[PDB]
Amino acid sequence: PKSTYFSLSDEKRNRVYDACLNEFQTHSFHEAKIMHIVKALDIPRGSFYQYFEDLKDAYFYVLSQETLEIHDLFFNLLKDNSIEESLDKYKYLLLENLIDSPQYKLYKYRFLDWTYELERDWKPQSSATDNPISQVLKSVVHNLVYRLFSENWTEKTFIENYDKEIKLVTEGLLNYITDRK
Amino acid sequence: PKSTYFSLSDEKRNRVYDACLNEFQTHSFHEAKIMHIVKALDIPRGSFYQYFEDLKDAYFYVLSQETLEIHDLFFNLLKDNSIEESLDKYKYLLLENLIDSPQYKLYKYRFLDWTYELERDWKPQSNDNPISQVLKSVVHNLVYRLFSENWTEKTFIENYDKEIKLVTEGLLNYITD
Repeated sequence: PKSTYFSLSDEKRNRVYDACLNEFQTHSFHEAKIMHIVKALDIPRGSFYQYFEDLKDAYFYVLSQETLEIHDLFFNLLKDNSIEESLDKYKYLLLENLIDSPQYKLYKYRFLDWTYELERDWKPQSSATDNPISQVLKSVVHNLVYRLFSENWTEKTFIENYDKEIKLVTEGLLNYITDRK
Repeated sequence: PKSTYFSLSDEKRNRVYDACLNEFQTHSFHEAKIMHIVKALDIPRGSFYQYFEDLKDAYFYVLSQETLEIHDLFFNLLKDNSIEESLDKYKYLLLENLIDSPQYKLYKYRFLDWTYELERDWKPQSNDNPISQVLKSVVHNLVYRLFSENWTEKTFIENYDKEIKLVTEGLLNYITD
């Protein structure tokens, strides 16, 4: 946001923030409109810009205030756990953060409706942080999660698929094939 | 499209199709505006709707005529090759069809700017066990980076080599050497 959002009442500022948060719970970035946020607050459109550069600013701020990087979970897990242990724990961490939490809808949009522009501009702060390992992991997990949201999966069909595919990655395609013959 | 588009004389129909095509070579489906295509044909806006149900109709039509499903290429390799043979040739096939191609920009948009609405409604002219899922994820990501980071053929080939090798050897094997 701008300095002009930050020096607001710890009461007044929450009115506008929460106002945004609702739109973003109801719309993907593309579906979301400055109009809705602004009419919700009952304040002229131009006043929106006293706080944000554009809708994207508020989007990324809300996102940064309500959501974490899925893979940060796994990296932190890696401290006290080996790779495999971390992998088997990660699935549950994913379910806890993605499904049962107030940020469900946020994430649903974060994963089903995410374009190049968003991808390109989104950056988060990092106390523990392009190598092939994390590329493969991220792809397979993000795909699984994509299917969790796009197919309204139950925790058990998620854990089932997750188990299969992650097992494949860790044991490797060659193993997985000669195991089943 | 609509019947009204197919019963169009060759010259005409080709004019329309090319206007569309040209729009989609320049714009993501979200950027593509039905108005641009219509202005470039010098026809009013509601004429588009003689030929298409919406922009999406035209989009999908152009994709079905100009592009392929990259994973179809791979399966096709499998029918006559072993799994790792297939994997190794795949990268080259991928390059051939995605890059040295007139449809390059089309693909670029297909990978950089897809939406759930798009993915849901998209039905091409061709199962999902874990193999094809994992392979598909890893590869689409590789290709995403190929397009978004303007990778050389060699850069793609390098990253692909590494990551597919991880997948076939498997994580644990890969990291212990």
